Amino acid sequence: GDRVADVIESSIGDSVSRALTHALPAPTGQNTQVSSHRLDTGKVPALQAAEIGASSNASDESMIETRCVLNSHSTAETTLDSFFSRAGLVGEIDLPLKGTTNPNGYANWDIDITGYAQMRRKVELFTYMRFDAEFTFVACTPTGEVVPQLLQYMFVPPGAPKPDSRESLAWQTATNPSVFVKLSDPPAQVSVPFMSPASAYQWFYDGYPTFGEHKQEKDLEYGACPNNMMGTFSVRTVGTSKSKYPLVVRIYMRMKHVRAWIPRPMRNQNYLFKANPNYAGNSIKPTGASRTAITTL
Amino acid sequence: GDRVADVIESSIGDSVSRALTHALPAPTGQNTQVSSHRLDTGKVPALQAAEIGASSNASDESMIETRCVLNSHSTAETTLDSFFSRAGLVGEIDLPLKGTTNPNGYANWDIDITGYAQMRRKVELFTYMRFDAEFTFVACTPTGEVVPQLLQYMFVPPGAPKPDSRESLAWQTATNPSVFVKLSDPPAQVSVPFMSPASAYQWFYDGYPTFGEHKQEKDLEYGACPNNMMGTFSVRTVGTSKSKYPLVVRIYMRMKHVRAWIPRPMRNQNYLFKANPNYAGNSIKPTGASRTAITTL
Amino acid sequence: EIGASSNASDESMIETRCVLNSHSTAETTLDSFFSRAGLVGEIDLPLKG
Amino acid sequence: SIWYQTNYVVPIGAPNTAYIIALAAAQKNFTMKLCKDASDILQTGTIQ
Amino acid sequence: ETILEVNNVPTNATSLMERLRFPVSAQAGKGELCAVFRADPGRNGPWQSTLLGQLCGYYTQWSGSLEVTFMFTGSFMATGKMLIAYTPPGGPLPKDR
Amino acid sequence: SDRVAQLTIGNSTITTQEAANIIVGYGEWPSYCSDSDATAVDKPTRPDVSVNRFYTLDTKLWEKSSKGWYWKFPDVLTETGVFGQNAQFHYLYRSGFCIHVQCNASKFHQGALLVAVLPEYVIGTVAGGTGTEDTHPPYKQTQPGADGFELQHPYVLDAGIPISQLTVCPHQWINLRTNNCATIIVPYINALPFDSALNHCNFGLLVVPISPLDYDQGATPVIPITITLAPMCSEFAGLRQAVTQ
Amino acid sequence: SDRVAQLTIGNSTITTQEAANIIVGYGEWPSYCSDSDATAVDKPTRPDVSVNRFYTLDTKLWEKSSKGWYWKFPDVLTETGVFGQNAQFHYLYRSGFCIHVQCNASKFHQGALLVAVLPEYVIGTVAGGTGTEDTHPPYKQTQPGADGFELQHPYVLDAGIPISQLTVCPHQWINLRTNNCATIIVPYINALPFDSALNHCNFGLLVVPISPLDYDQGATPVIPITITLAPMCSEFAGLRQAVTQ
Ligand SMILES: C[C@H](CCOc1ccc(I)cc1)CCN1CCN(c2ccncc2)C1=O
Ligand SMILES: C[C@H](CCOc1ccc(I)cc1)CCN1CCN(c2ccncc2)C1=O
Repeated sequence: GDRVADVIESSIGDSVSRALTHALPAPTGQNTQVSSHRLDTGKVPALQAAEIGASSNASDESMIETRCVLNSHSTAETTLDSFFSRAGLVGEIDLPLKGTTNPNGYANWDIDITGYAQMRRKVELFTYMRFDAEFTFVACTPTGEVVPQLLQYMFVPPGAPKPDSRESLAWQTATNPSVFVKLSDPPAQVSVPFMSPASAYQWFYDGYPTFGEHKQEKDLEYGACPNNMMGTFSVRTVGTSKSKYPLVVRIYMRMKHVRAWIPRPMRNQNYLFKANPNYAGNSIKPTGASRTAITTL
Repeated sequence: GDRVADVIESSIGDSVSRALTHALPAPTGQNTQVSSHRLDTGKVPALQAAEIGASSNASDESMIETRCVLNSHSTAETTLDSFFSRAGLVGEIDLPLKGTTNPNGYANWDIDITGYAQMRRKVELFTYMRFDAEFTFVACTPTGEVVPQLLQYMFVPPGAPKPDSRESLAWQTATNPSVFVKLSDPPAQVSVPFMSPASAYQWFYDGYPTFGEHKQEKDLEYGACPNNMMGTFSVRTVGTSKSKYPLVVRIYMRMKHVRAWIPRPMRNQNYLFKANPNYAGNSIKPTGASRTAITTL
Repeated sequence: EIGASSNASDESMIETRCVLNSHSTAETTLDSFFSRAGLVGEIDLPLKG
Repeated sequence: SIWYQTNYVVPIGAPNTAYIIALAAAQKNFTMKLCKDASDILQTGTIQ
Repeated sequence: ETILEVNNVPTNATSLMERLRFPVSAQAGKGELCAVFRADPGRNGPWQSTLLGQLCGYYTQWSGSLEVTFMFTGSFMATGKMLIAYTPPGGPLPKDR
Repeated sequence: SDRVAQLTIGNSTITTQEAANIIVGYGEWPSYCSDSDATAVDKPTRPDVSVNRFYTLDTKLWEKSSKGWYWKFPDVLTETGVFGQNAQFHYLYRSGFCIHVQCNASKFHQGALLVAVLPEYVIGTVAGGTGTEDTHPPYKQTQPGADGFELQHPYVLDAGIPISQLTVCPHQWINLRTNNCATIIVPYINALPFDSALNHCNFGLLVVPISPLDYDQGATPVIPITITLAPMCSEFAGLRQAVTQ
Repeated sequence: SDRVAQLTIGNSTITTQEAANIIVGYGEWPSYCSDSDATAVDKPTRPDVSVNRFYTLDTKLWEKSSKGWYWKFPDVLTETGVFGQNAQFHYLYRSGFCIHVQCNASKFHQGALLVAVLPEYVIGTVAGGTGTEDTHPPYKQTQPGADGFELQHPYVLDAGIPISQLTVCPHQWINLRTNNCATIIVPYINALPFDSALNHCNFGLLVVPISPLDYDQGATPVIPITITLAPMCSEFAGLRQAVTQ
């Protein structure tokens, strides 16, 4: 039981997060209403105080004499799904015959889509994102030719054995999901769910993955969050002998059922590495075009 | 508001101290009821388990065949007031003519009753005590003679100026309570209230009065609690000239309206100092009489 | 500058608990303060003086 | 204790030093007890 | 409220009025200390100048919350922010802000 | 009436007579974790007043050439008062924050500081200048503690992103001719209900001068900027021995 | 059914299969301070689970010649876990305690320890032997910390009072042929509603062997005695910087 007054009247425990704003329906752009001349004192829409931290509330109607305009322009193409649900390149896997990379007929690709600027800059507009995705795999030789080769793609979740060769036992794929397809077939395509242990993936994690001292040699782990590491994607030519053709696998991702939180400024310096926001210090360029004088176009 | 379950159901704040025992009226000693022989199994009043920490619950009726006895013996003389409300010596103040102590016709006595064994041992049976008191002052010369001398007793609360002489300005006693009386009058007598800043005086305080380091030279303060220091009692012969007679003032205290908490073991080693429980290590004596053998009286 | 004492209270400056104050104000009344006999005069009647 | 949270800033033309006056009193939960004589007695010899 | 002589250092007759007020002035932005004093109302020190402190001397025990109001008497163009703290028993004179 | 204000929480009270309203990040107040979002099973400890109070941790000096600074939360408090202890003894932590950046001058000084809160403020390095060396920021730069850290290239927030768009985050400006403080209230922001106060910094506080401080010779040249912050709805769990990192 | 028991509080659980019931000192359970007994006005902090849990602070070895030991509360905890921190940062403190003294042996060992709680356990000195020197016990003897302290003259409890009457205080006995632990719950005992956890020790825990430990050559000779205790209804107030003493 609770008897002392300060305990009875405390708010310790309130799980209801009070919200100051609520979403309203906005299928079309706001209309413009008629307005006339106003010669008042006390009234001053044009004057603002940006220091407060809010954007101006001044509207067209209050700054000039406007007519009536019935705006039916749609806001549909700017929803999250409309913006992100467009397949883009997020990975390239080479399987050359005579080479320095994967001359063994198989390859392991760490599932990370930050190796491509276009896609990367879009998602980095938000801190947290939760979504499902549709992956499409386009394969062919380096000239873009199609050859009668059978391939096997396999998803190796964290903790599952990564194949170490074209003949690995792991290709038995008794539990991992695998896709067998020919380069002659249309691109393979599958749906992937939201698999993080967290309520959402996050493109930025300001912290370390473990406890302890964070000395120089371990700074490679600053910003690494296991919650974003979904595993490995493995590919191999299906045979005990080397393939007769060199291959290339392009991986396209199309998000769907998207939710995002906490918008951020958009990248304005060239990307350098997948794992971080490092930029070239000797080449810090302005965000945009420049001119000779502020009084000239 | 409180929403999460653990907060709603917590008992953090309960000011109602659950009690396991309640006081019952007991004006007389318990009576004895008739009883007969019992030859049972399972029943065993005589057997106890002192380890539990409780006293035996075995009664006369269950250990032997008893008759009926209507006990009308009173329990009145063992109440706290009955025990403590008896005036006893707690202070002696000497005002000699030619002497080494107070040859100036005045004396300051720190109000502390721990300078006398009889009274001290009684109150030290309890840790905390709250009470009012009646003080009686018996004055005369050292032979017990009564002389026509006028005296002034003054209560100097902590912070009030202690008289530094028989002619001190402090004897103006504009706010402090003073008593003027002749040695020829009967003993002066007054009522004193419970004056501590604490809810009760305490004969034992296991701690220090201040913060900081408690180095050797400050160990004199271990056990000193200001809450027990009620002030000074000052006495003087009323005149600018020295009195013609040597005087002795005996101070008697009779508590009334008494309340006590937390009983303790009773002193069994001679007292040495007022301020502490120090005892003579080379003379640790048993609590009582001893004998030659455990099998002989 | 107004000439009045501050109206700011404990409750408004810090998070406080509830305290039922039963401390009496009786000993600070005028009679309580002044109704205590004190010396206001001394008169000497010496023999040879 | 009183500390500078920011700093005493002043423009050109105004004193670089100003003073603060402290005024104290008691709250409404303040009470006193056990009447006694003050520690001071403002008299040396006899007041004539 | 009566004036609390926080600045109780000057003693010569000609400078007694200076006890009624302490100063503040442009510093070096290092959260420097301006002044300190015990909050004990019935103790020798700054409080002896207040009527509260004097009346307090006629009573052996007290109980209650106290309040000190600080009035800045600089020019209108002067600005600033101060941190005034009260350190309950056991806490030694804060070494820093 | 929107210029004056008092913030009282715990045993601390803040006042201001030249404020510019209060910002409540992303439109919502700090709240304790609900029984449905929670996952850890142990009963949490919610110290309340002993930890949710105003702490004044640091003071920087604004100069005609300052570049700007940043502090990471809850990194700044992990070693202060009872909050710090709870953050060290416990594995799990969550709370909100009330940030009050202070900076006063005279009616003759001028300048404007942008005060913002940027969640998951990951720091990058200049990559050896040529962008060929894959360097990484040291612990003392990612979690600068209470002294904060100075921005090397404010234009890109030492992370390759335009400061010109930082206003998309909860913020306020301290324009000397207008106000002497910024006040931002921030709710718990993470993709998890609780996290380590040690290994993860939920957001960073940025104080960057966009319009340079200026004044004429003779005006007080020492213009400090002080940082005071109070945790809100602090909750801790997963008790064991204290750990500093 | 009175021999078996489980004590769970906080994130700690104690078990015993040879108990002798539980003692609730002076007949009452620990309770938080009421709004009428209270006097301090600031809102208290009641950490709950982070501080009211079982702490296992010390282990002594019972020997055929041990004299007995004592610990002072809350002195023993002032430097442990979150309780210690709260006791250091705050001026005011109050709480109860659940004490569980442990000591097991074999069905072939024998002995009896008296476990008691004595409020305001003021320590005295031998006064230089002759009783002429007015010596005083040093800080390390009055507030022995977690290591406790060994009684010099148990018969008089190093304070001039008969141990034979110590049973007038909440107590239990650990008679090896009967039980392997004592459990005493103690409410806040003082003449004030709150006090300093540093300057004042509300009570002392005494563990004294009245019946000497004994066994035959060949039986495990190492018989430990461990002290586990849990604060109850801890309340703190008067916050400021941490202070160790
Ligand atoms: C949508 C992919 C997971 C795709 O998972 C599979 C699984 C099986 C298959 I067949 C194909 C794809 C996750 C992309 N994310 C999640 C966040 N993240 C990331 C990368 C770098 N830094 C931070 C986060 C990142 O690259
Ligand atoms: C009843 C006295 C107070 C008497 O106060 C007056 C006040 C005025 C007059 I005229 C006569 C007596 C207090 C006795 N006590 C309170 C507790 N205490 C004490 C002494 C030594 N160690 C601990 C407590 C102690 O000696």
